[PDB]
Amino acid sequence: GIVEQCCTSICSLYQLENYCN
Amino acid sequence: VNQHLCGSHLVEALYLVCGERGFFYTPK
Ligand SMILES: COC(=O)c1ccc(O)cc1
Ligand SMILES: [Cl-]
Ligand SMILES: [Zn+2]
Repeated sequence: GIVEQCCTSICSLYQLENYCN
Repeated sequence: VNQHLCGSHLVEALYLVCGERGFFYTPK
């Protein structure tokens, strides 16, 4: 999930927080 | 684009963002 979205396009800190515990 | 090389950057990004909350990283 994080692969396709944060590798093909640049993910913000806001988008990356969705993958935290 | 290489996902394994990219994966190396995301785990560092997640470390910074998640801090103390941690995270689970499953490459598959
Ligand atoms: C240290 O920041 C990164 O390496 C990074 C890589 C991919 C992203 O989608 C976002 C940040
Ligand atoms: Cl790279
Ligand atoms: Zn690199």
